[PDB]
This record gives sequence, C-alpha cells and structure tokens, in this order.
Amino acid sequence: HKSEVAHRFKDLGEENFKALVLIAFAQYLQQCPFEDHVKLVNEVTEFAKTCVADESAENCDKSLHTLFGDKLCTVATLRETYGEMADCCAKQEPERNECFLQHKDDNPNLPRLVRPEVDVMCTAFHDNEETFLKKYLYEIARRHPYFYAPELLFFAKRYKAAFTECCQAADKAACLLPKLDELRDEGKASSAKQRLKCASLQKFGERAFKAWAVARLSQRFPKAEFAEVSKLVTDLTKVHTECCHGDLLECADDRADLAKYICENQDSISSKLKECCEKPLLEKSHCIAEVENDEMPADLPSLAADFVESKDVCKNYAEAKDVFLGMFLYEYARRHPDYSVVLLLRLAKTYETTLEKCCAAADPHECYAKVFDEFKPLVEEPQNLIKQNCELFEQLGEYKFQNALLVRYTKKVPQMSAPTLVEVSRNLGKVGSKCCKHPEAKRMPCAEDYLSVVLNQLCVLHEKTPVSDRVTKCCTESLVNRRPCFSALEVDETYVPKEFNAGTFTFHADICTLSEKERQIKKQTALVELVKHKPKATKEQLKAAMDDFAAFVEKCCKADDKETCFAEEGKKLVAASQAALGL
Amino acid sequence: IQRTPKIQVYSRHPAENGKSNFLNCYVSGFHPSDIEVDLLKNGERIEKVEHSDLSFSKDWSFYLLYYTEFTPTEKDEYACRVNHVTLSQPKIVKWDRDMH
Amino acid sequence: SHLSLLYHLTAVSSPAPGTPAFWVSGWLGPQQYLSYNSLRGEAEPCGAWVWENQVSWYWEKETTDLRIKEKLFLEAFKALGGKGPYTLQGLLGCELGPDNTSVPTAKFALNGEEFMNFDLKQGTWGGDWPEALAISQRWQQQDKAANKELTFLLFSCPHRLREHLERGRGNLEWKEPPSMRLKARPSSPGFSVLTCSAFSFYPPELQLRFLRNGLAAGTGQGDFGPNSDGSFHASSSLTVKSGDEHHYCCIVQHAGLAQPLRVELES
Repeated sequence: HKSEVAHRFKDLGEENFKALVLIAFAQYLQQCPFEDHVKLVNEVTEFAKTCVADESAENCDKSLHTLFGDKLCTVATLRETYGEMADCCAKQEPERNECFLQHKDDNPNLPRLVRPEVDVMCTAFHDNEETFLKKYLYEIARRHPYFYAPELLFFAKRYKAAFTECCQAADKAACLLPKLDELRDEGKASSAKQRLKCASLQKFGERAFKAWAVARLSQRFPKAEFAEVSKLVTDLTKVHTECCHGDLLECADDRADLAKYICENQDSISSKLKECCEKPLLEKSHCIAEVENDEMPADLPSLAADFVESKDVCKNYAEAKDVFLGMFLYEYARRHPDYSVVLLLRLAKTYETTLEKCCAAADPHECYAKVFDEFKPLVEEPQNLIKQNCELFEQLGEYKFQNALLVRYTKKVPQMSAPTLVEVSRNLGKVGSKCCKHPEAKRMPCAEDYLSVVLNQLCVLHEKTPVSDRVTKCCTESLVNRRPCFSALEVDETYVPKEFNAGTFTFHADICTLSEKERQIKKQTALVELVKHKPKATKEQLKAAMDDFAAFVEKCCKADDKETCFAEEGKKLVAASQAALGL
Repeated sequence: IQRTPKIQVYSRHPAENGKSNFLNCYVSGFHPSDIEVDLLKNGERIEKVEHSDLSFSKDWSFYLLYYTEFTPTEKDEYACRVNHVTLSQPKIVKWDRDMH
Repeated sequence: SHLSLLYHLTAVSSPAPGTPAFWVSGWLGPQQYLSYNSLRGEAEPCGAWVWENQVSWYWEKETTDLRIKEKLFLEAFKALGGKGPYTLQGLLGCELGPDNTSVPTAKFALNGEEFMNFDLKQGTWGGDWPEALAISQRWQQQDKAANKELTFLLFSCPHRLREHLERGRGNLEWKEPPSMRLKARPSSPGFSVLTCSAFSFYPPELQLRFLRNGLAAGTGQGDFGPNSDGSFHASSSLTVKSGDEHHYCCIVQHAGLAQPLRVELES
C-alpha cells in the first residue's frame, strides 16, 4: 500500500475512521477546544479521501503520525495554551510522537461533567445528533487519554442507542439515566484497566504484558492448547501496543482482525463464543472480551508431574525459560479461574526465582521439591489484608473507612499534598463497596485487581512529579509486587514534621457556608495536616484533635464577628491540637 | 547596596488591659537580608515569638514580620529591638499603644 | 484591579547555619499562598490556602518547579567567584489582563540592585553588568533551563493563577472591615497628637482622613503594615493644638464598610 491513510480509511470505513481520528486528537491535545478538533479531523478525512481516489497523490505516502502530528501542531505551538506540547511540535517524527505520548495528561484539570436535564440532552441530541455524539467522544477521550479507543466506539454506539430509545419514551429520565450510569461506570472500569495495560507495555515491556495475557486468556479459554493461547497473546499484544502508542487506526483494524480470527476458530478456543460471533463488529469484539469462561478439561493432572517431579524440569527451563514459565502460567491459570491474575503472576515469579537458584545447585530436584509450598503464604497474605480491611469497612462505614486509609497513606507518603492524599484515600476506599460486599471467596481477587489499577494510577502520576523515593521504589521495582510493596510501607520516619505556629489553623468565614461534602473535605484536609505535624500520632490523639477542630468551627461559625472569632480562636486550636497530639 | 531597616510596632487588635492579643514588630526596607529581631517585655527578651517568611518589595528591599502573643497591662512596657549591618548599635522601638 | 501571581525568590551565598540558602514566597495579589525553602525542600500552602479546594498534584508540581529554580540560583554563585557574600533575588510571575491575556514578569537583582531579566521573546537571560553576563551564560548553557522558564512563565503561572481564582474565591474575596480607634496624647508643650488606628482589615486599600466642622482637616502622617494572617494595620497621626483635640474626628474608607465610618475620640 502506497498510502497508509488510504489503507486504514478503506479498512475501517469513514464513520469509524473519523471517530477514531477525533479520539486521537482529543487524547493528544486534551486542552484543545471541541470545535478546533472537529475542524482538523474533517480536514484529515477529506485528505484521506483523496488518497483513496489516488494513493499516489501528494503526501498520501506520509506516515499517520506525520499527518496527524502536523495537524496538531498547527495549534499546539502556542506555549501559552499547550505548555510543553509546543516543544513536541519543535521535533520531527518519530521523536515528536514520543514527546506527545510523554505529555498525555493523566490528571487533566477539566470541569466536572454535570449532566443537564434529560429533556435538554434529548433536545441537543435531536437538534444535531452527530455533533452530540462527537462531543461525547471528545469529552471522554480528553479526560481519559488512554481510553481503549475501539471500545470507546462501542460506548458511543450504546450511548446513541440509549438516547434513540429513551428520548421517545414516556418517562425519559427513568429510561435514560440508568443506562447512562451503567455506561459511565463501565467506562471508568475500562479506562482504569487499559491504563494498566499501557503502563505494563510502556514501562515494563512486552514480556510483562504477555505474562498477564497468557494468565488471563488461560482462565477464559482453559481448553485451548498453549500454542493457541500464545498465538492469541501475540495478536493481542500488538493491538494494545498500537493503541497505547497512539496508533489508534491500526489498533482498531487489528482488533477487528483478531475478533474475526477468533470467530473463525471457535473450536480451538472456546465453546462460549457462538452468540458473540453472530453480532455486528463492535458488539462482537466487546462480547468476545467479556464472554464467560469455558469449562476446564474434566480431569487435569497435578502440575507436580511436569514442573516439580519430572527429571527434565531444569532442562526445559534453560532451553526456553519464558516459554516454560508461560506454560507454567497457562497450566496454573486454566486450573484456577477464580484467582486474580496478578497473584498468579506472583506465583510464576516465585517459581522462576526458585528455578533460577536451584537449577545451579547440587541436586536441583531436592532444592525445589517443596516449591509449591512457597505459594501458600502468597495466597494467605492478600486474604488476611482484605479480611482486615473489610472488617474495618463494615465497622466504620464509607467515610470513616476512607479517613482511616487517609491516615494510613499520609503516614506512608507524607511528602504528598493533602489533595493528592484525599484523592488516593477516596480511590482506595471504594474497594470497600466494590469488593467487601461480594461473597467471601471473591473478595480477595476483586481487591487485588482493583488495587492494581488504583496504585497504577498513583504511580503514573507520581512518575511525572515524584515526591517520595519509597513510592518511586514501589512503582518501578516490579509491577506484580506493587500492592504488597505499598502495604508493607510503615510510617515514614525520614519526613520532617510540620511545625505548629500561630497560623496553622487560619480560616475565613466562607467555610461556614459550605455543603458538608465540602465540609467533609475540609475535615479530611485537617486530618492530613495533623498527621503531618506528628506522623506517629495514634487514632486517639487524632480523634481528640479533630474533635477540637470541629468545636472550633462550630464556635466561630455562630459568632457575631466571624473573622474576628477565627483570628482569636485559631491559635487556641493550635495549642489544643499540640496537647492532643502530645506535641 | 545597603539599606537601613524601618521598624514599626503595633498590635493586631486594639489593646485592652488583661485581654490576650498579638504584638507585631514589622521591619522593612532593609538590605542585606541578615537581620536580628527581638521582642521585649519590660526590657527582657520574649522567647515565644514567631515570624512570617522573609520576603521583599518591588525595590528589592526585604521585610519581615515578627510577632508574639501578649496580654498587655497598664504597667507593662513592650519593645522591638533590631540589629543589622547598617546600624551602629541595636535600635529599640517602644510600643506606643496607638499614640504616635 | 489586576490579579497577579508572583514568586519572590532569594538565595544567599553564605547563610547562617540552619538557615536556608534559598527560599521562595508566592503571592496571589497581596496574600502569601506559598512557602518553599531549601532546607525543607517542599512547597507548602500558607494560611487559609491550606484549606483551598485544590486538585491532586498541584503542590507536588509547585515543589518540582521550585527545586529546579533552587539549583539554578545556587549555580549562579558558582559563575561569579569574586568573594561575596552575594544575594540573588528574582521576581517571577504573571498578571492577568483583558482578552484572556497574561503578562509575565522576570527580573533579578544582585546585592539589592536590579541587574538581569528573562527575555521571553528570545528565550534568554540578559543584562549588562559582567555579573549578569556570567550568570545568564551559566543558566543559558544549562540544558533545558531556558525552556522550563518559558513554560513556567507563559503557561504554568497563568494556569495556576486561573486555578486559584476558581478554587480560592473565598480567600480572594475575603472582606474584613477595620476596627477603629482615635486616641490623643500630649506632644510638645501646646501641642497634642491625634492618632487614628485601623486594626485587622482586609483588603489592604484603606484611607484615613481627619475632619473638623464637617470639613477636611488633613490626612495626617500615616503608616501601614501586615498582621501575621495577611490582614493589615494602619494609622495616621495629626498634630493639633492642646485643648483642641475634641474638635476632630477621623473618617475611614474601606471596601469592608458599607459607607465611610466616622470615628470619635475616646477619653
């Protein structure tokens, strides 16, 4: 093909092509206004059409990143608006693309998305359906710059279908808002999972991602042979490498080929695919990704035979170490569909470490004969953790559970700012309502899986503006041990505590007028600040000081001269807080 | 260049005998930034003083607010005492109780 | 009027031990919102800004940028040799304008005298003294330094400024009217001094004037200073003849008052 842009336009069709190009622009240039992006996207698409008519026409041979980068840099050279993105525009491909990817903002400071009334949304939809759907893609993509782009196409199709049906219903809001809430929740989950895929591929590499994919596909397709899993994993690694590198047109095209491959080879993969493989393209790919696990083979041997007992263990390992560990992961994972994949990966890493040491040793079989015993604690630690946290959660309820995690993470990472710690503790605390409500047996896998994406979100942000060396170590050492690494963090004794002074509690009257979700964040911020004045403070010390804080606020917000009360009482709270903390 | 400090002493709230308050010693317009400030009660140095961050004005001269919690009484005399390279001897400014 | 975010940076070549070689105060108009020094190494909120409804990583980003400036300021002393001591100050910041504009400031002073600026059109530091030449070269020759200064001034400062307008409106629109006192004391024989005092007010703009018989008697001689919380103090003094003290009152104008307030002598 003498024109990649023509090739992708042909493979994908104009509707998906334009939607993916808009996603790409919105994810690279998240601060750019909607109307500017639609203009650029439309220019790109008309150009693409001239290349389809004539792949030899001028510039039809250029790489997608050359064409798309050039469009973006017509507006992103303005440092006032786009910051360091202006320096990316100073470079050429391929350096330019990597620079844009480095500057994708995982924490864009963008307005909360307030749903208008349903009647108003339905009128906007009816008044201009295409623009309405493009705005949807744009707002989600720019807030989630690694959202899995081909799946976002399917979200948009469902979003359109919800409006089509519900805007003509008798009770519009009761048809529509449940559907929009389900999509929004699904989207948050999808986005978090994809961010971890991209982090694995970009920071840890293809082997790390493939280990993940082998484990996960082996759970879902336990009757597939290892060679078939390996083929699917290779296919899927290219799809996600391309999406995570910003190659969205290629990603979508390759994802469609993978879904067709799967649907044409169901008998080698799984018996659960028939219905998925009868749907149209986007529903098909979505259905394949969500389908339920096949039943595992009826009578599997123990793994002892091949990975413990057999005489050639170290022989097979040394001639193809990652293939042998892959087969270990495939055999272990297909037998344990209810395990979290990251735990499976820790088992495979333990096994690897044991074979690395023992196959050098005098009598390997005796050095590694008890290797499977090493797995028992790896399962037990996570289960105790989530047991403790769910008990705490059920005792305390949502807000106080968050406050306990806020204290724990301030003690671990006091170099973070209060807003960061509040947000971390909020995200961690959702593990409460997401996982502690499940049956006992499903609580630990849910929690390991959810914590992996929460910690990864913290890690990708910390990497750009690091403030704790201990966080940097936990984030960069080994992906699969991140959660245990963070759990083991004790109070950071290197942190120099903040000193109390007459202005430690300086407030204005504006706090007396707030909504007590706003007042809740003030209290949480205060709890962070107290810990920072005494990292080793006890729960009793903290409760005493926060009770003082709350009485101080109630006193001054009733007062005739509020600013004066705050000036006169702030320093009294300082003295009482010091005492409460033992100084 | 060198610049001599200006020194002002005043309370944060209007003083009333026996009522807790704060006394400020505001030192401004000086260069270089090395400076020594004590607040005094009946000629004795007060330990429990704090200060805002040393900062500077558009003309690049430095300023510094020292302050201390205090409970004035009829008989007590308060002062601010400043030393700086530009001064032959420490300069003492007495709190004037808002009567200049 | 115009809202400004300005950073006051200072470095000294020979700090007393246990005092910072480098320190920064950051100001939203007349309010200090930010403190940073080289001994602690983190940027922190000040005063009521501790409670600002701020976004995650805001403060970590302030810390990141100020650590970079710390290193530059201390390198400048290496590019001078001489003997010293040296004091190097910088005023770096942004001011908001009409059509969604921002006007940056970037000036530096050595031992109390302005000697250098950053030219944003050229992306260079310059000045005319030999000391300006040495320092501007040392920073210019440091990989990426000028580039980060461009972003700091043209992008980050105005975006920080706009963030605080949104999220810190309670702090910026604080109003505290002054508490007022008018007192007299004998001065020289035949004279008394009248002092009109304004305590604990915000914002800082305030006018004091004296009246007699309903008519302007004079402004008197005034002074002005901060309290620890960013409120302010002011006073003005007028010399009058002994026995005439009671003929005078003081009038104060301040945004925290619905109208000018007349203030009478207390005995």
